[PDB]
Amino acid sequence: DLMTALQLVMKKSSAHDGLVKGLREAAKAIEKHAAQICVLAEDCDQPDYVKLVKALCAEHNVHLVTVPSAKTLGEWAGLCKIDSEGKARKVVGCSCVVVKDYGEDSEGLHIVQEYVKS
Amino acid sequence: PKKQKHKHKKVKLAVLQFYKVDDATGKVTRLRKECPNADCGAGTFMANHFDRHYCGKCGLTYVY
Amino acid sequence: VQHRIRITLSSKSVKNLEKVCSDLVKGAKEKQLKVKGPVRMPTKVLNITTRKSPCGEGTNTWDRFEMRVHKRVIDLVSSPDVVKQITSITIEPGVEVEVTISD
Amino acid sequence: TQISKKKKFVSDGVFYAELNEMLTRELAEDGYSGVEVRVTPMRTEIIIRATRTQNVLGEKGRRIRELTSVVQKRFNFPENGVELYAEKVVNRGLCAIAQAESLRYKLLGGLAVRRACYGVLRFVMESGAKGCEVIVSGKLRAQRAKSMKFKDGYMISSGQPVNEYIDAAVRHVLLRQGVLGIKVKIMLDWDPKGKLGPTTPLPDLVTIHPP
Amino acid sequence: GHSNVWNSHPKNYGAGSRVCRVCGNSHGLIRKYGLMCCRQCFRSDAKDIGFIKYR
Amino acid sequence: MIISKKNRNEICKYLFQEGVLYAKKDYNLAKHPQIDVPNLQVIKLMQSFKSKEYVRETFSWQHYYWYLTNDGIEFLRNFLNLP
Ligand SMILES: [Mg+2]
Ligand SMILES: [Zn+2]
Ligand SMILES: [Zn+2]
Repeated sequence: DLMTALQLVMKKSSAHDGLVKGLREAAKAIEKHAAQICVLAEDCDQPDYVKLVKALCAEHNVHLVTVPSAKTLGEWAGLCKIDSEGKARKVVGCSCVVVKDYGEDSEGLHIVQEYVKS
Repeated sequence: PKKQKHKHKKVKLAVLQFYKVDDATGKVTRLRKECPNADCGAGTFMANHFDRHYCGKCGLTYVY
Repeated sequence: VQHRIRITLSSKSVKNLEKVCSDLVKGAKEKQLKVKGPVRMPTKVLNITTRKSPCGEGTNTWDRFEMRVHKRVIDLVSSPDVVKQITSITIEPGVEVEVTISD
Repeated sequence: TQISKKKKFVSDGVFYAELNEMLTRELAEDGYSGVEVRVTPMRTEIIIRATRTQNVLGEKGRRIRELTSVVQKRFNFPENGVELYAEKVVNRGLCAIAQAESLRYKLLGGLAVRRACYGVLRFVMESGAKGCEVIVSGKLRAQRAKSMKFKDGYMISSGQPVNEYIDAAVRHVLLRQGVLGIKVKIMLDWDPKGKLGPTTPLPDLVTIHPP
Repeated sequence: GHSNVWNSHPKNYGAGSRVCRVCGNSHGLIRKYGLMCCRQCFRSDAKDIGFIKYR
Repeated sequence: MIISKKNRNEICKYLFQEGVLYAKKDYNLAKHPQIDVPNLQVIKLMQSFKSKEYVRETFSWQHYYWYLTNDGIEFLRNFLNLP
């Protein structure tokens, strides 16, 4: 009902557009004062990656959600083809999905917004 | 021979190669100027070359 | 009535244009409006002459195509109301009726 | 804004010639016979004559509205300044375009040409034409091309009454071996009411009232 | 800059600027009265356009 | 081909709004008469939406005429994020 189940709000955000995926863009999505959430994937090897993104998110004030399995981070962020119902997706691995603008369908967003508050 | 085509120079994680958030604390420390052009945002880094500050999104330049 | 109305009629056919003109001048003469017309302008002869062959072989034979535009002018003295009430009957296809108010 | 009376009648002619071409290519398998442009003061009403007047209309008139909007934007009419109707061709047998297209589809399917051309002739003569003629030219059976004429009845060929009494069409069949040509010439009968055919009798025809 | 060297030659005039409105061929083009048809295409559509042969 | 998301959504919104599209064979018009996209991008994107059955195409007198199909009204309403 929270955290993991809140991939749906980001489904709606991807539908309505607003997922600024990837670090190169993540940063830009931040400094452009348009970042709202910043799911991350601890699977990333390069420590400077996580240090730098946390530094940028600390510079502004938006949010940081951690989630494991960067492959699943690619899955949630649309970094894949829907394929069949079983979804044999050749998934691309993501490590930052800035929800610039954010899906405006609300719902779980409010609940994750609570987790966002804390 | 066949004139070859320009291939995009590929630098692994250039965004990581951009800011200097280190020494603990919390210092983003950009290492390349952000182009002044208004449309060009603040995450738009003006590349520096052996003698020029060039913005990729537009053309604003500065030599030294 | 008061103003001066020039109805210009153009067409590619003589019979349709003439019967429309007859309808207009008959309606004008029923409502007791004075009518000057129909006045037949000189007929315009649009002519195209081209080599019938789709290529450049054979006797150079030429077909002459013609489009004949017939112009009729009717000059009433009246108010706009009766003019659009008259020029509201079934104007036959191809006839271009055009009403212009003069002083 | 001021357009000459010459430029205007040439523009109406070109617009008619282009509309009919796009309708011929679009409403091909709907039995499109012809289009009757009618420029009324409020709107330029456009009447479409076809045989499948439920195929051109479409589901709840979707196709006809699509065509009406395409004509409005393409030809630059004022919005709601054009309305495409779709009427019924009264006598399909007496129309050379309808029979040309019918013989086109009767050959695209695969039917033998000698049996479809005589069928077209049959239908035309039962419809009431004074005479009908069909020509099939192309690689019918062999590699060398030949032309098979299918004539039955009375047909004039020369003089002015031809462009009053002869309803003719020319259509291609795009076959596997190449292009097949179809010339259908339907000779109409003199209709005093001017519906089935010409209202003017043939010039050489003389009638003596019986004493 | 490839967009400034693609179609960069002026098409203000010339035969390679006007095309048949029915086929796009640029030869034997009848510009009279604004027809903008080629000779062959006008000969085919002349009846529809409204040109009648009397002489 | 490479068509920005702005232009693509631009031609896809107009098609769903009207259900029809047209263009002249002119690969250098630099601006479609209605959509603020040049004729090349409209023509190429309409050819794609047609190889996918998302439209019907008829070419007549140097002009293209495209008509959205029932599969097109599905794919556009899915793509445009809204009905
Ligand atoms: Mg003679
Ligand atoms: Zn810039
Ligand atoms: Zn041509």
